Amino acid sequence: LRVEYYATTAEPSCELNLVRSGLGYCDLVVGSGVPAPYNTLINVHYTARFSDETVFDSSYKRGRPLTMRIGVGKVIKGLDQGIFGGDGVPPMQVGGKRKLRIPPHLGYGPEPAGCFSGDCNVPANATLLYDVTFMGVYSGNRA
Amino acid sequence: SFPWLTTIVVLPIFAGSLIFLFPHRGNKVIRWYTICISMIELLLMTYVFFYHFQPDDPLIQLVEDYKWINFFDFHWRLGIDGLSIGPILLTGFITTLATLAAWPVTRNSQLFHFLMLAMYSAQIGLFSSRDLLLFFIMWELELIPVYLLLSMWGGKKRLYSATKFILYTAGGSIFLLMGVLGVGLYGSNEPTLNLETLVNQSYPVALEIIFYIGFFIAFAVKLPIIPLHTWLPDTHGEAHYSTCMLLAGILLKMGAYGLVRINMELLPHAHSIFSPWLMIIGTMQIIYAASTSPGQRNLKKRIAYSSVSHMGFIIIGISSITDTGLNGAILQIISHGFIGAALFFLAGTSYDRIRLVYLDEMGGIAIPMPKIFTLFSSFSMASLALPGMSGFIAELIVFFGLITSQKYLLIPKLLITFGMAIGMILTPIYLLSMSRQMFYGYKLFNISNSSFFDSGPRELFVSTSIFLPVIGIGVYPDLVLSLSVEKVEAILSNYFYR
Amino acid sequence: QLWLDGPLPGLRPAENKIGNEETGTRTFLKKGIYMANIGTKGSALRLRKYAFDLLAMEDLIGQDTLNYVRRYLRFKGTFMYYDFDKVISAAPVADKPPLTNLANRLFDNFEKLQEAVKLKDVPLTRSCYDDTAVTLQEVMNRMA
Amino acid sequence: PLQSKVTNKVYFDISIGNPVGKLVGRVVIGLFGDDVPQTAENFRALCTGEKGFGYKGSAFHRVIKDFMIQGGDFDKGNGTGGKSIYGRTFKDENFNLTHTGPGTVSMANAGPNTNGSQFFICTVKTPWLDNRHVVFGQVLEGMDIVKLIESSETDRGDRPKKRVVISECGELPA
Amino acid sequence: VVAFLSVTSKVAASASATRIFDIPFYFSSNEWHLLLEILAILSMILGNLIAITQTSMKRMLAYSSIGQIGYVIIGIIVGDSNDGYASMITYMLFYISMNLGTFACIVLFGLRTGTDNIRDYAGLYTKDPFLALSLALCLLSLGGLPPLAGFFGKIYLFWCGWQAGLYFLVLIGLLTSVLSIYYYLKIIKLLMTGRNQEITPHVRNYRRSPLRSKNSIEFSMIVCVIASTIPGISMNPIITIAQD
Ligand SMILES: CC1=C(/C=C/C(C)=C/C=C/C(C)=C/C=C\C=C(C)\C=C\C=C(C)\C=C\C2=C(C)CCCC2(C)C)C(C)(C)CCC1
Repeated sequence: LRVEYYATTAEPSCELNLVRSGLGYCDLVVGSGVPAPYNTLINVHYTARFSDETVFDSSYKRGRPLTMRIGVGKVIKGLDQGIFGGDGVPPMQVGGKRKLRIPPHLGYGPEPAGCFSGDCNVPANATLLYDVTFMGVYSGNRA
Repeated sequence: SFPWLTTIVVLPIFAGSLIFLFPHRGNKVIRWYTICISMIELLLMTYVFFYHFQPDDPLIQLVEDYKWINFFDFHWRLGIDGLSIGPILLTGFITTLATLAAWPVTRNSQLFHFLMLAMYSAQIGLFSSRDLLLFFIMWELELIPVYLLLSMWGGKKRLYSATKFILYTAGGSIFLLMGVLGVGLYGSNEPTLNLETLVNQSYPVALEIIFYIGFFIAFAVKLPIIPLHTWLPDTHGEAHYSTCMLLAGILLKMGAYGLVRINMELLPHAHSIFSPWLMIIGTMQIIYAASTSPGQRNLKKRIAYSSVSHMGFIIIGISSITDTGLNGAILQIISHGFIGAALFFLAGTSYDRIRLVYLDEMGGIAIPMPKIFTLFSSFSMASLALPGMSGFIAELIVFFGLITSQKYLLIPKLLITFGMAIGMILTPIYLLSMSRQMFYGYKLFNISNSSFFDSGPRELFVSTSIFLPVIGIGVYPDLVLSLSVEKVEAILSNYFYR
Repeated sequence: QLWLDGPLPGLRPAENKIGNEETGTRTFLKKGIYMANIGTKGSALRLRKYAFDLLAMEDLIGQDTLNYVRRYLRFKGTFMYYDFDKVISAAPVADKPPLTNLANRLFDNFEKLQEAVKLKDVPLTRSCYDDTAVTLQEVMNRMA
Repeated sequence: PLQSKVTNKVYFDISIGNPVGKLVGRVVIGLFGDDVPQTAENFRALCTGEKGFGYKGSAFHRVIKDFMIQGGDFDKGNGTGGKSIYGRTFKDENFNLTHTGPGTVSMANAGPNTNGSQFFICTVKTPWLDNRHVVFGQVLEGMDIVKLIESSETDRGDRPKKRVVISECGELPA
Repeated sequence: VVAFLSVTSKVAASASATRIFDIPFYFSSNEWHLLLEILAILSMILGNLIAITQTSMKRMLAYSSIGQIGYVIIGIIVGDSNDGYASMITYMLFYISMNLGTFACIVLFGLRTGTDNIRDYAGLYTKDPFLALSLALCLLSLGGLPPLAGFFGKIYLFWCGWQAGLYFLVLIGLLTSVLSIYYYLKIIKLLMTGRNQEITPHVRNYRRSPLRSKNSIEFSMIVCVIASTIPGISMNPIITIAQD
């Protein structure tokens, strides 16, 4: 409901490789770098859309890639399985671009998230779509 | 190959930094070392002008480019042309003669002569700077020396004058810095501050107008333009006469030099927009200062307002878009640098004997002091635009540049030509009155004032050595104009259809 | 109207074909020179007077004063160029071809003199100025 | 070739620099008003500025090299602003037009029926954006300026380091 | 201790502010940008205006510090793109030498004299020309006077501000720098009074003594820095734009 309007061009489509956990993924670009290391901070770029292809979040909106500690459950389960891998999902490599279809049980579940002041950011039982792009492993110094 | 301009800029301040190694007392060794440095520097500029400056070349000469800061693309860049060599020679001449005339100074002579050499270096660095930020740095490098000279060797109201001067100059120079930032960051790829590549830059009309205003506020604070002139009367009236040489002969011309080099050359479209409004301002400045001068009882304040009046002809020659007008502006720059410095010097030397300020109590000075009377009368005649002097030919060439101008049509060309004419009716009205209130009449003076009271050999030499170029230029003006007839034409070459 | 708004007008092209064939204008012309408007009679008088002024330029020719020769040549050349244009434009139709030919020869002599001055060659300057001198004498004889 | 005839013509004046950009050229865009009337009318009205708000002073806030330049955000300049002349958003007209190659000017939207004031010019063939973005124009002159905008250095996001600002936008009659 | 808290507290707090506004608070830049702009404009305006009405040297240096901190805040405000954090340092490095020299001179003057009022600084040039020269150089560097470190530091701070389009911040900084000359010149005006009647007995009985003392070495490592770093402002930034 509380969707911030962000105008972004779409990404190329795919055939989704569904797995046992219900996640769907494709390799738009296979990265040539190191795979996503366990218990490490990584910077990725993502464009999170709802169903019906309406974008509600984007790291391009904030101007810099998001840094998260991957592999230790600091994000939703769908994002962790898409990025770090496991359960039939190969880990993403540096420079890789991957589409993700997170089902509601792998996302925020039947409970809305970000609820305050008469509205919520994410509705209940919402399938999310993520165009994630592994920018790299976090380093203290940029070039 | 040899860095001539870098050596010329560096030598006075570097030599004055070593003036504190002297353990001697008094002022003899300090003043003789300072005059040695000044004369060596003067001979160096004479060699440069004689052997490496070509007046027929409209391009930049003796250029030197050393990259100092990479982030601003900022270079120690030096170069001379027909516009700059005249002010450079005038700076050297007037600064050497001001060092010579500052010889009775026995209180803090070391710091005084160090500040004089620093002023030498800063003025020369400004007049030979081809980088915008270097121009701004050399512009700023005189706030402290003039402040110290005023506050430590000035008159009765020296401290208020120094505070007003430094605050006014900082207030103008922050607008100067904003203009520098705006012009130097307009580059689409990388910032640039070299004047050679900035002379071909194209701006939109509004942005060019804004940059012109930013530079013009500073150049109207420094070069006295109504109503940004209020620092000048109390600054020049309550300053040392040796410092008054540099203030009224060199530092005033820096605003005009910046107007030609930046406002007239780098931004021609905005200058063409602003010049007709500058003409009226210059004419009203002439009338306003020539009317303020009779209202001043103080002698030095009257001379300062006379300097403000004489700056109006420079403003007119700037705003009249002709080669003749710019040549007249340069000639008036040189003439005023030769006239105002000598007038202030004579006023200070006369006050050192009479010890009176207001003109209504200084009668009969011609009886004990006839030579200073003669020099004062001659330099007043030079101020009076009398023929045989540089002032008359400068004003005449400015008049010709207005009459021959193609931008204005008939009626304004009349109402301005009449305008300055009223000025040369008002210019006698106070000046001779000044003399009539300063030398004419009879007063009974002391017997001790009969001998060892007039100007000595040093003051006579200073006044004669500044008076001789006035006659030499009033007889043959092309002793100066031939140095800058070519370059001025190049400056005008951007004001016509292309 | 009080003052011009745009850039100042440049060299107005002559309407009597007295310019160079390839360029349409002469090299010695200078922009920004004030020419007083008198008329055909005043232009003829100024033409003769300034031809005499340029024939007064023997003394200025020297190894050290070629720049002043060039400056005086450009000044007077612009003046006589536009005066010649004015007097040809108001001449009778029978007298226009000889006046145009004389002006063309005089301005070619002006270009040759300026070219000789530019290379700082003194005998070449003297010879070109002698040709210019006979042309200027012809000009005053025609326009007396 | 052009997919449809040009009804209305619009043009941009592109300035690149910091803090005040220097003009680099003119970009001329022909609008396909016959097939997409509302979108072309919106783009023309934003170019002219008849409604009060327009593209004058706006910036190209998202540049991806060899893919696309994107701008039209006069409100906030980061991609979260921009209003159409009808309302904040208006419905996607139809998708008969195709991203046929370089110079294609199409609408950037958050999703279906969420077109606003933000547009993007493609520099290569983008066959994956069809049936999802409303193509409404073709760049006729100034494609070198578009490629110059594309070659701008970008930050960690996609904003150009030097602000590519539309100095003056309008119509060129023909 | 107050010199330490003048130089050490601002460095650590500047580092914490840079690492707490950029790393965990980049998503809400439009809010803390406004907060820092208000915090800086008010700082320069109300730190340079009150400093010109001060009769105590340490309090005047306090208002001086709360004025100069607003110049450094512009480096956070512009961000890392248009240099920015590279202009925080290369000015804080300047500011350290400026303040430590202008506090070392105060330390020596108070120890040999026993006072803090500005009116007792009259005639120090006649007694100790070296101390007066050093204090004047430190104060003129504090005012951004041309051949000294503060001037180049301020133009470096303002170049990035103009490059980022912050005309209001740079204009307020320049106006407050103009206001910031009357003080740092008032002390010098006192220092160059030759009037024996206006000279306080605090400096009349002043013994410089024929020994060097440690503070002289410590501020000779400083006064020669605030003046001779003015050519070396190309070596410093290439160590400060290298960080990111
Ligand atoms: C610009 C310049 C300059 C130059 C100048 C010149 C070039 C000069 C010349 C001059 C000349 C070439 C001259 C001639 C001649 C002269 C004469 C011949 C004179 C005479 C006089 C007499 C005899 C006397 C006088 C007097 C006096 C002294 C004072 C008082 C009064 C009387 C008047 C009496 C210089 C270098 C300075 C530097 C700066 C710049």
